[PDB]
Amino acid sequence: MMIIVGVDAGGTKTKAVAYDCEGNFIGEGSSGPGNYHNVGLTRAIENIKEAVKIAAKGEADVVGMGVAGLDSKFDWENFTPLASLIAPKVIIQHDGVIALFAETLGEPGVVVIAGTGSVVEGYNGKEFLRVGGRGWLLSDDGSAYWVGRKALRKVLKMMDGLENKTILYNKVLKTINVKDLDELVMWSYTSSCQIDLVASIAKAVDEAANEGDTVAMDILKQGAELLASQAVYLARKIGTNKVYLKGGMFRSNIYHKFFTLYLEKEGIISDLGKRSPEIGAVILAYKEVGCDIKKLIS
Amino acid sequence: MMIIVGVDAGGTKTKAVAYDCEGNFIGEGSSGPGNYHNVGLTRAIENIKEAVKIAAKGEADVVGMGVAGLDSKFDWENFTPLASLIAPKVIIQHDGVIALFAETLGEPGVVVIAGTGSVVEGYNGKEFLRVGGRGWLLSDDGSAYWVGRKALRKVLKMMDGLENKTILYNKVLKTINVKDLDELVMWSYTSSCQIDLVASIAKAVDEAANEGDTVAMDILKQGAELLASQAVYLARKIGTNKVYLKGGMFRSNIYHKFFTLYLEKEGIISDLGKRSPEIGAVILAYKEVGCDIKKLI
Repeated sequence: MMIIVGVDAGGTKTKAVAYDCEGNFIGEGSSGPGNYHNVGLTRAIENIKEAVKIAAKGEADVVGMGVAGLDSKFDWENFTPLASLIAPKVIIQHDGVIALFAETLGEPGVVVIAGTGSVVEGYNGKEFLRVGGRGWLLSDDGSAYWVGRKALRKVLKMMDGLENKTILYNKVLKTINVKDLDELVMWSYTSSCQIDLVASIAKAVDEAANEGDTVAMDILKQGAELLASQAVYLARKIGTNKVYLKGGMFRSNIYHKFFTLYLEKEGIISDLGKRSPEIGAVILAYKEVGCDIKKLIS
Repeated sequence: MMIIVGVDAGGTKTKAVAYDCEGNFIGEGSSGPGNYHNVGLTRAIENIKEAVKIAAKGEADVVGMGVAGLDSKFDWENFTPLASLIAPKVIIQHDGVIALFAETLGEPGVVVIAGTGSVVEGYNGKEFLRVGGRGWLLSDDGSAYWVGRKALRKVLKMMDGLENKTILYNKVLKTINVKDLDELVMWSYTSSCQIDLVASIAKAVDEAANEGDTVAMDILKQGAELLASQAVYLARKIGTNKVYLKGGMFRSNIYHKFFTLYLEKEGIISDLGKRSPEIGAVILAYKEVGCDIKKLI
């Protein structure tokens, strides 16, 4: 029969699941990073191919993939030519797109992915739209990185005696294992361009906030609202009244509270969703070749 | 006689000027970066020694130096022991301190230096104090870097259609030579951690603001007030109602205005830099060895 594979090619690993056109599970596979910025073009393609081959237990007829790192036309031009060789029919979209389809089942909608970085992805039935998601320096409002940076800067001002030291102070220092300004500065010398390290601090902000720290609550509230404003914008342009929320930042009770409060004041319904990105990739493929999504889901 | 040399050991170059103890100019000299984070410890020391030797036309008796890069006790422990070999008597301070002494002549005071980075340096007659100045990620409010980053982020939102494009849009793109979102993202792949490059965008914000772009004006306002608040804090802490302003950001008319309007509301008067940091280093030395600053300035 026809072998359809859905792939979620991320920055850390690549996951693939295979199904026929009648909704029957065939298999699953995994490989290294699918983000070519992390392992290079050839290796990324190689990992995606491996994952696909393992899940399909051989060659695949159709492959739908959600890829991380295609944030500029130049990226697509570099990636598409090779990725298209993986199977006779290949549908390629942003990793955020398959996360959306996993919930909308291929229908119009908007999804917010707030983790280390942040982005708002949408589909209007004709094309895919995006706001944000262009990196830590230029964008990523309300992401773990954004929150971590805000915390670091507040901590510095506390050390300078410009603001009172709150619970956040100790939480941040413990998180990166530094005991004072001298060590914080030393830390900046080798950690300033390390995205993951800065983002790891969002965890300390969440803890401080749960313990009642006004400074930490403010960072979460402000970050959530900055990104939520962008989610409302895309929902309005797409013409939808609901948005899906995904990513580690939503695991923060306070961040989720303020994010949803902003959406509700605008009359927007939110939903954490309930499916995996790879399944969204299978749905992406189903829509392309015409297989019945109802046989796949429920 | 006694040959006293003042040194400004910076991130791009080291400048030195030599004088005797009677205020008489002897000579000047320059060399590579004095910031060891940029060229390594040994090369930094050699460059400082080279500038000193050229300026002094040989060995110097006393050397006062303002060094960039000593932003943690760890930096001082690494630098001090070697810099002390440059001359029989060596006085070492932050690059910001000699910039301060160049204006206060060794007396108490506060100076704001807003260039690629930002910092507020102070002296109360005994201790040297500082707020900010700890790097682009952790601090440097209202610096050219800080301003450039805000500009970049505003431009991205304009490209996303979240807000209308203003004069700032084209100004920023022209500065970093990008024509659209696709090229801006590609630019970020290799330039996100190039501090000087991001800082160069501050000029675009200044031009946009002068041309009536209120989005650009607001960026300058926010940056200037964030740093001005720190200047007020240190001035109040030290006990002075006057602050000196130095650095490229003050070349921006609107940034300077928001800055001074803020200081004025807080009862603080300000003066733009008047002397070079190297002369401030000579002053630092003079204070140490007892040479009359009156004969120098």
